[PDB]
Amino acid sequence: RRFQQFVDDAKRYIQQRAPEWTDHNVSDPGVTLVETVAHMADQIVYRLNRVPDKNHLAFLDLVGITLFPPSAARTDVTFWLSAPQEDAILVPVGTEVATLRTERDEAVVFATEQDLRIVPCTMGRLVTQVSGEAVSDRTTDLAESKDVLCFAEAPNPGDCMLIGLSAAVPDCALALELDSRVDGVGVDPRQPPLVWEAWTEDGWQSCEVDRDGTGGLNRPGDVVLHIPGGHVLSRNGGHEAGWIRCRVTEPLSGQPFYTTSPTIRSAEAYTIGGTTGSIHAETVLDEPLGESTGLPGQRLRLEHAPVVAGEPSVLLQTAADDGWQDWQVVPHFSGSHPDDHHITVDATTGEIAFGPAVREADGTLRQYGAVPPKGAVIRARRYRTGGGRAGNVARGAVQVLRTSIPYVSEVVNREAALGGVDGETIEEAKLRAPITLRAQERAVTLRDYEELARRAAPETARITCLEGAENEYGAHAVRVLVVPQAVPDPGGRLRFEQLVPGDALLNRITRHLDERRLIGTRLAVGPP
Amino acid sequence: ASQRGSVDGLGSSLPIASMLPAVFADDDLALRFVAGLDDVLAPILNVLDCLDTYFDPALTPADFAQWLGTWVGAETDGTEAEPMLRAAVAAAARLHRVRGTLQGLSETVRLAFGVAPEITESGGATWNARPLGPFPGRPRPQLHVALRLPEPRPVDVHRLDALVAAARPAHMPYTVEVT
Amino acid sequence: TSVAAFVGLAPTGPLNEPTLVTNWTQYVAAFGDFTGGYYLAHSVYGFFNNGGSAAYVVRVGGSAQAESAHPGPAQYLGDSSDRTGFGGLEAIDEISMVAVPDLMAAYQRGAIDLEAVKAVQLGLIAHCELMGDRVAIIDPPPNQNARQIRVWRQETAGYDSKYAALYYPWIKSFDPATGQSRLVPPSGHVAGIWARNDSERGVHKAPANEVVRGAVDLELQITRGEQDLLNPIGVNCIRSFPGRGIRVWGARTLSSDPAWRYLNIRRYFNYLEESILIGTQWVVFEPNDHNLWARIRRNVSAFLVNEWRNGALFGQSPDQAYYVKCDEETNPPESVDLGRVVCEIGIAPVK
Amino acid sequence: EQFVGSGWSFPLRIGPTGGIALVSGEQEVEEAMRLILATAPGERPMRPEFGCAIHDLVFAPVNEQTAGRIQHEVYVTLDRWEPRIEVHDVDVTTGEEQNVLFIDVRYSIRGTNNPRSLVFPF
Repeated sequence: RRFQQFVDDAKRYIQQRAPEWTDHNVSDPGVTLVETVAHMADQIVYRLNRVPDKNHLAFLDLVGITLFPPSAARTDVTFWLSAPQEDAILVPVGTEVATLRTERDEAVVFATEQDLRIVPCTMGRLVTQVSGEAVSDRTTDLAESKDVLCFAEAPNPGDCMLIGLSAAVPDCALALELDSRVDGVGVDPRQPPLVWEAWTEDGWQSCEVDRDGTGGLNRPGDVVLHIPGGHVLSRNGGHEAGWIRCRVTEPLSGQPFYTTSPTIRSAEAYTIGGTTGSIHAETVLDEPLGESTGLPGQRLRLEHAPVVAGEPSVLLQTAADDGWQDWQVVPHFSGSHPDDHHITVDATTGEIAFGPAVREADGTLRQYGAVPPKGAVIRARRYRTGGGRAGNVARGAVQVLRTSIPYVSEVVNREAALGGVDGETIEEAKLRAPITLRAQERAVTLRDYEELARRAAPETARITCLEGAENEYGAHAVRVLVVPQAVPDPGGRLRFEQLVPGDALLNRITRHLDERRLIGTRLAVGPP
Repeated sequence: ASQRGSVDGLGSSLPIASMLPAVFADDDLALRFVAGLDDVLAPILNVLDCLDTYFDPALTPADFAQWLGTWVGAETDGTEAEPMLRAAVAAAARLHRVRGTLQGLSETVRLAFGVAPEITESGGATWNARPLGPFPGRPRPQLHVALRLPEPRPVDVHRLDALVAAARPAHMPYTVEVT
Repeated sequence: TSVAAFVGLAPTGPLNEPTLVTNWTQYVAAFGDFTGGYYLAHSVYGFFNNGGSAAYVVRVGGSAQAESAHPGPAQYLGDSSDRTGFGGLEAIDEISMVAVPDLMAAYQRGAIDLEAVKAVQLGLIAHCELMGDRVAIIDPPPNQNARQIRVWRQETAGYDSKYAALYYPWIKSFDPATGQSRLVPPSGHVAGIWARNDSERGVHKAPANEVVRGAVDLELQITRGEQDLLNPIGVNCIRSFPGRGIRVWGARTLSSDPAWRYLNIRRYFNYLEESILIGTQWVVFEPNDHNLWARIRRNVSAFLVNEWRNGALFGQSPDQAYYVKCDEETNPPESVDLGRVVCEIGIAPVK
Repeated sequence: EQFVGSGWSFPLRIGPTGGIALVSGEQEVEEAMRLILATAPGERPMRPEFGCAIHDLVFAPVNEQTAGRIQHEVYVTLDRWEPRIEVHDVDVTTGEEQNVLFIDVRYSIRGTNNPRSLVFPF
């Protein structure tokens, strides 16, 4: 707008030769050079006029604006294995899977959030079943061969096939063999749309298919399934194992079932892999930053992505006579004593502040936070990157697991990344201030009262606020009329029941408008 | 005045000697003399550095804290304690975003005394699907403020009386009760 | 005259076969690009970026015994199998310079003891001292600190050979793929300078005071006063002169013999000795008699005089440049087979 | 030293997160060269003069007379349409038998002055 100018160029400072003091009549190559090597004033003056970008971040805190913190992306990492032998903790928490490394800088690398365990799950009991035929305490339908009737050779809704699962580990992959004696017309495996199940403690839960030998068993197939959580079969018999269910859905016009289903002869269950979600994260060690100047207010930058939030993840080690001095990160400086060791870190960028000095009145130089002595080496022991948009990895891209700690191999995710969001820059937040600083938030006049309801419920066709007139109780309160949307039929007539609004819709309006109401005003909603 | 003079024993991010040419750096008196001039420019460079802290109310000196209070609706009249001022200026901008609401009156008195209040008012929120259903709410306006202070010196009532005067939206009567 | 030799780990490509490359794209087609953090990929890139159209690379390690005597930081002579260790370079007779980039990546990763890495460098020196033409470039422990490298040279290694060059401070090179500064030894980059020299000013000029282009920053900057306790003892240095970029300072070989201190003289002689023996190939032919000994003297003289023509010799006139003697005096009648001896001279040192 | 900019590669591909790949730096100049030399001075009617006119020197006798005209054909085209590059010689050679002509252009972006040779990676 009307900004003062604070520039007086460098040459004008040498202008004050002032040869009017005794005898100093000399020229450039004299050792009067101190007249010039104090040109730093030109560097100083140029620093005054510039208003730093970091300054904007200070007064977004002053006017109650919160900066945007960056997030990360969560995927569905799926393991694989070919030697199912026992059970143990094969995945320490934070096991890192990685994408392919090529000319695109550095590959994005994930990190598991839990601990994954493999279990060589065996079977329980195979039982004959058809629609309307419960188990009725039957277990040995295939314990000694002789086959078991598959849906009585007639698959209809309500049918199921009964096989136990020794453990039903929540995050593993099961490989079921389906040896069926072929009878009748052969069919494509995709043609019968059968649905799996697990009988979770909360009830029946779905499952997906990743192999051809699951239904339409023209040849003895090998079902592969990823276990959807932990479960136990309905124990009526002699096997407390997990549950499987080859429930058949309705007969589709293009996907019909067939009579005379093949009869199961032999079967066995194996574990091949396990699936666990992961967050975009990494752990960097030994990132030296350089040497400290021993002056207050030092700022250091890390040449990597924003540090992921969590436990203090920026461990600063400082060289000292006794060895390495570790700095614990703290929130905003506040009351930090000179004796204490404290630092400030930025979540959304690599800028790391330090102890800022301040010359108060009388020049006490009240310093908040300690300062490393000159010449000390500073290195980052621990550093947890991972946040940012560059985690929206394409489907089935991650293919290598880091450090190959167990005997695992072939770790490939199945579903694309959820998608993280990059944190806002200072420049971006410079545009947010004029808008979000004056978004009403008071509900004073009629226009705001009708407008605020629309923001809470964007789906309302008509809203209007009318004050309760005199001779009416409620302390001069106001009434709000709400018209829910509705299509008035192709017949041109609208039912009265469509005009009433839903209870949740009315509650949602009331809950939001209760906070922003002015003191001592009552509101009620409902159709006129 | 403020006596914002030079400070002994402070370094500079731009040593005068470090800008000197080579060979010139070999001298003894010149190295010590030119380092002496650092004593005059020592705090200016500290000032130009770490300027953000010189603008954060939680850290900035007392003088600017009141001055920064001018940027917003701080209303720092009568506060002669530095720590009391520290919270007021930083939290002032968040108050005006909800000034006049139930939380705003409660928080402001909470800010000025450190304890949460007990307030009852002639208002509320309600909803009913009955067409043209009557709306409840006290028939007459009334605002009440109650404070559970541990040490009720007989001056907080006027302070509560003065403070709540601005919080109330010039609409309804009020009364002040202090433990 | 300028072609270089490199020994290090690099993913894929032929193992222990000294292939020939002439361009950076030729390299990447064989042994990847910067993958795995191997130092050979960076070192070659600095060499290619710093001039030098020829380069020989001996891949020994592999992507992952990642590092050992022969596998990894190769040190074995390979029993002269022409396919293993430094013996692969034996059947070349073209390489004029050798370097060991990966030799000390093991030191940083802890897979090789300091006393173990001393021997392999010495083994490399024995290789240069054998072929008699190539020159090896040696690199010091990382983060060695100025006051401690002087101790290291005179106590740990103490090579004292006329075919070794040492360059103390490492280089914070710039990787164009990621734009991230990384620390690398200067073995590859310095070799680039030696390639520019011959192709821009001849072998005469000592390879120094040239921009180490490809560099960004230097760890452990050295001041001039500290350098004068380093340069005379036989250690070069790299310094950041204000306004002139990064330059190589010092051209002293790793030898204590006062007559072979300077680098260019050794660089000159290897070029000089290899020039004539390529020329005067009268061997297992032309009857040894009083006639041939006169023929040799004229043939050598007709070359050195031409060498004085391009400078690089002293005397104001050819007669005061060299001094040849291949008469009957040097060949006694007893020397029936071990005959045909001769002497020669050349000198033009540097500052 | 000279600014190089950024633009999509010749063989365009999805990339790491989807969308479209994007490459800059020393690699980008190579892609622009691949486009310029491969296409004939046609097939792009709105811009006729673009595209190196190399087909007029097919089926010439194997002489340095035709090997010299191609040496000059590249120079004008490699300079007119790609100004962010400085060209360092071309090399016509019959590297296989004596019935083919290979061109080995050596280039170096201005100021950076690191020599490279275009390779045509298939």
